[PDB]
Amino acid sequence: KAKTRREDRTARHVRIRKKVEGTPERPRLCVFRSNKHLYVQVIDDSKMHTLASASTMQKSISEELDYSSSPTIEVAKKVGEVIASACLEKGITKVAFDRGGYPYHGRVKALADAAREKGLQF
Amino acid sequence: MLSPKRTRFRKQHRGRMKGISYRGNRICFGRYALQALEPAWITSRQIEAGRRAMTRNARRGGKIWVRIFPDKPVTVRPAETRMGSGKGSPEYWVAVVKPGRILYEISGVAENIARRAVAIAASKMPIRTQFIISG
Amino acid sequence: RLKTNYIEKMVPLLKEEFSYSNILEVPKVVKIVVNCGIGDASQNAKGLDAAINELALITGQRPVKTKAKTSIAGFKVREGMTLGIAVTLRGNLMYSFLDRLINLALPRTRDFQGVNPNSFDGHGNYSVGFREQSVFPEIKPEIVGKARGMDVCITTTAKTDKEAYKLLSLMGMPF
Amino acid sequence: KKELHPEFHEDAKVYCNGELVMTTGGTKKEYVVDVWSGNHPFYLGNRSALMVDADQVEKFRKRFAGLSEIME
RNA sequence: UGGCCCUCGAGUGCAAAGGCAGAAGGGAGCUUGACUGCAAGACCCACCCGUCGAGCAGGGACGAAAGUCGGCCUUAGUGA
RNA sequence: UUCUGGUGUCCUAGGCGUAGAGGAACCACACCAAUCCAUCCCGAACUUGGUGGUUAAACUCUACUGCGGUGACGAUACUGUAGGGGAGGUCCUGCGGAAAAAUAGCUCGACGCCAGG
Repeated sequence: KAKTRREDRTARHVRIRKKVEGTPERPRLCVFRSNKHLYVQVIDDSKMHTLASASTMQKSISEELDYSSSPTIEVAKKVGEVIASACLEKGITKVAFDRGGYPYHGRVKALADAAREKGLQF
Repeated sequence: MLSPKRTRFRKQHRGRMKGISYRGNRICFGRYALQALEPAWITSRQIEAGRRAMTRNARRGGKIWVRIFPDKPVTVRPAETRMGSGKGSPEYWVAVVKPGRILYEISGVAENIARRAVAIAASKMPIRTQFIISG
Repeated sequence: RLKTNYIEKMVPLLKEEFSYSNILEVPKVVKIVVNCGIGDASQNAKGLDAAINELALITGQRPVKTKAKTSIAGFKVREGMTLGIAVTLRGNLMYSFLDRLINLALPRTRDFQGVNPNSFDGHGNYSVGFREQSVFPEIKPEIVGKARGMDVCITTTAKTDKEAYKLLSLMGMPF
Repeated sequence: KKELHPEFHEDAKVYCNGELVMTTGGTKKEYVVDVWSGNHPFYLGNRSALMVDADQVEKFRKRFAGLSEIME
């Protein structure tokens, strides 16, 4: 009948912020959790490309229990550390804090903290 | 080029009849029609004296349609000097009748009866009128 | 009992009567808002507290404090005054409370017909109303202001209206 | 403190039936003829208007039909 | 009150234009830069005068953090 | 190559409506919830621990040209410069530029980094 415009979710959770835009794009940290696992990514800027991308499953390859729980907070810090380290070896710590939907202590509280264990400090 | 309106906060500037650009309608309602050649300030006492005359020679027949409407007010100075702007309702109100636009429309009748009907209606109009048909 | 009956008789018939498919996607209540408006116009805080401490018994949940929406009406009502409450239960607290009105409370009410008119909203939702003469195991006609009724709007996950009464009828709701 | 215990009343929640001995929970006439029942409102009788349309069907028999006086 | 259509056609302290739902809209907690001292580079005026402004120095508030704030959506609410 | 998730370069040829269809390898519903945390009322939404079932809805695709939108050629309006007419108060001519509406037609996007089948 009549076309209606509705601002999408990722357009009201206060995703994009000002200041950080001092650079064409701020080094955000994709710390989103699915409905079973959690995926982390240190997406770069400018146009695209990233430094290092890790997941809950990928960790299982290095050294982790097979049928081990993932949603557990214990895995959070594990997913935040696996993505780290190598990310720094790629050049230099270029990750910031970006997350809209997790009430501070969200399943990302350990993801951001894990970065403070490899070198990233703010 | 006027028709019964309704009360409102009507009271603005005069305006200015521009090029034929705007006006340029055609023949939609009614068989034949009638257009103008040069813009002007048509008052209400002209359209009414022309509409009734359009059916004055008919009486109980077809239907009359008006594809026009006045807007541009008309302020006139009483007799004194010029201290401010006019009222806007001393005499009446008008609009702009640029050429190319259609005015009166007649249908549901013969060609002759619909021909003489526009004749008298054209006499009531201060500006020259052009008679057309269709196509 | 009310929740259990759902997946052992309610859903089953909802699978044969309607289109045959999976198990879910069947009419299921999501919440029950038994709002109990208060006599507007009269500016009294007593009626407000007499309401919040009224439904907080039958539902065992602290009511709400709705505010008069900003608008220009005929009366001399202003914006910012509370004049109603609407509590909604979910999960076990929902099925349990819903089972009450079905089993108890009714036909406890003297002279209870049961014949309901058209109703329906137009999207798998149903609502009812109780006169100023109801009865609930929680309500106490010993220490209360005046006999007052309340509204009960029960919304489900039904897509159409024909899938609304089919969920409450086989459930136990008076029809 | 009345605001202390919000009163869950879980007992009445899960156990809605409880004991019908205390209060009648649908033991009376939920929807059935009470006693004698002598109510004749406008919705009864007047509603279901018993249609009464009788006519004369053609039969096979020799009988003279027609009144003494003829009239349209 | 519940569901559906829910599209600057609402709400912005007050006139009006523009702008705004990454919200200054609206609500809540903590608070209260409705900061001091300066300030590259410019706009607006004949002049006076008016306006905006990254960053720096000395100390704080909020958030995990990045980070914001030198008044109030802006333009009048004034006068050497 | 196909499919799926997060984030961009482009923002209604990329929108909306309708129909069909797919996945428990991925994503959503959904299960549970004494907790960290949230709901001025409900864990509906956030959030936390996780069998089963589903993937209806939502979302991601496909098909279908109702409703929007994108958009020629030609003509027309207007106009700079240099001139000529003229009773409606405008208009014409040489020359340069030349859209809006409308018509044929296009069209229901196309890609980039990374990860998981």
